[PDB]
Amino acid sequence: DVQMTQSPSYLAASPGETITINCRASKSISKFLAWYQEKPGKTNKLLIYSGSTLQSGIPSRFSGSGSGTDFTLTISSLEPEDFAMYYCQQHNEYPYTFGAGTKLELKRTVAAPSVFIFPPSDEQLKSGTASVVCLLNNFYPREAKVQWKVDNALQSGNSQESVTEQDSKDSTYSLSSTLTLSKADYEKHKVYACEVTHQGLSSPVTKSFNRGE
Amino acid sequence: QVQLQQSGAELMQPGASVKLSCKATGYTFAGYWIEWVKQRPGHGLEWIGEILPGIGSTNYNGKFKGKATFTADSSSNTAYMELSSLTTEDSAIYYCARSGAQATFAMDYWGQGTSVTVSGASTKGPSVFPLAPSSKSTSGGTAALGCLVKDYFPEPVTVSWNSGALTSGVHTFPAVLQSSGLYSLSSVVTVPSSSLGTQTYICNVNHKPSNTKVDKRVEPK
Amino acid sequence: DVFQNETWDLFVERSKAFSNCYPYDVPDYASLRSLVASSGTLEFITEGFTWTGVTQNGGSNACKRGPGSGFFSRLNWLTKSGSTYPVLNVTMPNNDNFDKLYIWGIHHPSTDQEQTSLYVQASGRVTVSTRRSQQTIIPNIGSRPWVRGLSSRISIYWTIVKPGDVLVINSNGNLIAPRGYFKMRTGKSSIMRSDAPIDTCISECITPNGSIPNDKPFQNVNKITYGACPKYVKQNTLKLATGMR
Amino acid sequence: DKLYIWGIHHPSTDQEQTSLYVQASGRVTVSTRRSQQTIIPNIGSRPWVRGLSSRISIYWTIVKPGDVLVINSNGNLIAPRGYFKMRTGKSSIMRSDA
Ligand SMILES: *[C@@H]1O[C@H](CO)[C@@H](O)[C@H](O)[C@H]1NC(C)=O
Repeated sequence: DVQMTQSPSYLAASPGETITINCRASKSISKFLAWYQEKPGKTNKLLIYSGSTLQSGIPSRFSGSGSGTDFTLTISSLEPEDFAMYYCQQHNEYPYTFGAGTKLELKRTVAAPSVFIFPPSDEQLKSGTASVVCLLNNFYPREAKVQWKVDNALQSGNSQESVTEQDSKDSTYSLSSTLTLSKADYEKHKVYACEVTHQGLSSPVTKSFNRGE
Repeated sequence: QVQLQQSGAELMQPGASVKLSCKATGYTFAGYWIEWVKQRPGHGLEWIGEILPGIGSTNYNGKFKGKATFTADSSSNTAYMELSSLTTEDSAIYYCARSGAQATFAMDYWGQGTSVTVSGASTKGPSVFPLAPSSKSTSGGTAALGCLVKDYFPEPVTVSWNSGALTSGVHTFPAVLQSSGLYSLSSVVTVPSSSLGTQTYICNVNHKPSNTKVDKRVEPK
Repeated sequence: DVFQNETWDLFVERSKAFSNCYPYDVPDYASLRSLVASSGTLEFITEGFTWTGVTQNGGSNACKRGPGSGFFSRLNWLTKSGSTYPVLNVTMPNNDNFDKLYIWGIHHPSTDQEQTSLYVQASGRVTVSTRRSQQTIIPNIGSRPWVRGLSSRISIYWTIVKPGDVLVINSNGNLIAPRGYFKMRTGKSSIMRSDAPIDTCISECITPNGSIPNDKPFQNVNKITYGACPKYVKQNTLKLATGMR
Repeated sequence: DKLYIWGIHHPSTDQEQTSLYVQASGRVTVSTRRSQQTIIPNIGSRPWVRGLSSRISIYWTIVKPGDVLVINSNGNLIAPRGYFKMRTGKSSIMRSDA
């Protein structure tokens, strides 16, 4: 069973440049590696096979290299369409195994989030449970991190976080997180705060809200 | 002109069995391998197995030895995979792919991917709630205003703002599966701060599998 | 499979007998049938063939061993590895004190694409040899009549290895390898085609028409005989004078 | 029973083979449910006979009732035009100048 690692798990690039994506196998697979493209809305596509042979119909800007345990795929002169997901697969040893894949983005610039916090409306609280929501919008990179405090008391475990599907239209992202509590504790707890940190920011950003506003 | 087209999505209870299908057109179906691959978030592509339909030669990955069972009908050029004793871990997309010596057994064509969702949750319409802007400060140039859909199964829930009249800055975060077995989802828009005093923003949502229609308004405070 | 390791002094084949696995043809079917019947046993000893770089235990839809696909239990359908089918060069010496009967075969795919799919090479080749003898089979890629859902075939061949001799199997595709050898024997065993039922009784003679007494010196029942049978003659009757005029 | 008489052509030269049949090498397969025969043409020069260095190798197949004949070829096929109705009886053959 040949396990693999495809690197980097995250590739940030811009159209027109040339890049390489690495794939490594647990043990030797001779020359038999293939590179596939996955993009939403249609079928996955075979780019390269046997390590270095170009599949028919694929533009020549895709070209593979390597052998044994080390393989690479060169993508040259990035078209805007080339910004998709890519996988490497061995077909030497029988139980075909795929790499975890890589995400390729476009228009690689920096931008800071807009950080907001919302209360659970009264129709949430009549359920007997309070669920606070924290939001981050239009940010890049995707290294955002979220944090909660109630009456300046730190919280964890009782909360969760989630992210958008990475945008291809603008390649800026958003994040939504939730914290759950009892209505009884919600009534007495007045302050809620959500803090965050972002790669593009120099200081943590904390927002807070109180009853009656 | 060659393609593989698979069955539609499936919603299975735990302990059941489902037969995914894959029709092939544009070539001699009996001669090429049909290879079944599993994909799900984080884990990525995972090769289930393959079958040579003409011979019926089946060959499985060890991890799916008892889980899967390939079959082929050459008259309709249709391969089948019978996933048996479904569990929550089987919720995933499954691809059928063409393989042969032409591409040195690299999968040169793929199906569109049939999605399977395994869950004991019963069908349920969402609860739709507002997310008010200007929690503390009244005006901050533009603020986000949201609508939260919760406690619904199965996916999807189709959302729009102001009956589709509002589209600038609209972002809908794909759903999250909670420990309760029900889905949750957030939708949000960016609106001018002043408009809060003279404009009403309303989220329209349809939970189609039960046709649960909900209109819910949102405002500061 | 109920006949595994069975032994007989007379194997009785029924006209209703049928084959329900991969369609196969035995070049010189009569020779193999006769020598196996004369051997008198199906005693099969598995051997540790080291098939390197290939997929063992292949199967087909036509040959349903259990809930799904299967294959002949005494044959091993070798199939390509992930993307390669090396030149198998295995060997097996006969250090024992008896002849070893190896049953192997060559696969005949229906189409060129099927051949390339099962075996990376466009054309296969099987060679099975001993110190003196050798056999080489070239698979033929062509469509045969639909039998149990298949247009392909398997051609069955056999090799006999004497003590001290060594078997060598060299193949580049289309090899239906053996899983071992059948222990050959010499004796009174034979085979017969008969639809007659079998009963608990004594008889030194057997014919397809059934057991017959052997007190008389001649018989007109059948020319096919087993045991201490009377000699066959065309005459229906022959009265011998056990008295006087 | 149906008796089909067919054959495989053996050209004298590779160019002749390619001229008669586009493929560089031929192949004939004639099979029934049980039996099968495959012939690979051999391209080589034989002794001059009636102006020809090529040959035809004649083969026969017998098809029982309910059985089906299949002929699969990619070149060098001397096909049959039909079948000879087989019979069982007292017929025989003899060499004699009398
Ligand atoms: C048949 O007998 C041999 C010994 O001669 C033994 O190794 C083998 O396991 C037996 N097979 C079965 C099915 O009993």
